[PDB]
Amino acid sequence: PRGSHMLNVGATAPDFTLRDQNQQLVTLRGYRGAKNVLLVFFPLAFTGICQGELDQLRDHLPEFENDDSAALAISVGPPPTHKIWATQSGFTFPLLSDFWPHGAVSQAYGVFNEQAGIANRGTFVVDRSGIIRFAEMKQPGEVRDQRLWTDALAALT
Repeated sequence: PRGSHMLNVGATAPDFTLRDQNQQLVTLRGYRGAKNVLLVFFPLAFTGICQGELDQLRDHLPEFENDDSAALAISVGPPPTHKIWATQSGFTFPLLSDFWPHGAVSQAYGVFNEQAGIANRGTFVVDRSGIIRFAEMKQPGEVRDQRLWTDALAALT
């Protein structure tokens, strides 16, 4: 529980179990020993810079979801909201609901905007040991770079 003091590289990634857009439970620990995990926090479905960011993820998804890697997008929306958006947008990767308690996982990663009640645009790569290996927060206005995500992942083996 850290508001917006982003966790740093070398920290243990906080565990979570959240519902995806099809109401399945996704748990970060379940990847430990098996894949590196890209976590893409985003503020609000249907609006903002994050439509373009998630569209880049989509447009390069086989590079992020494979035998070595998984990608999970996280926001405060509940599953029905993420289902509709994912269907319209062509998103087939998990969108997870940090919905109730509201923003709890975003807060644990230090990427929550307490004033607005939404996640900031933070991104992490978690290795097979559960350790944060890459961390960023983008300041209002600048869009994240999906090429940098793939490069971070490629370095992890």
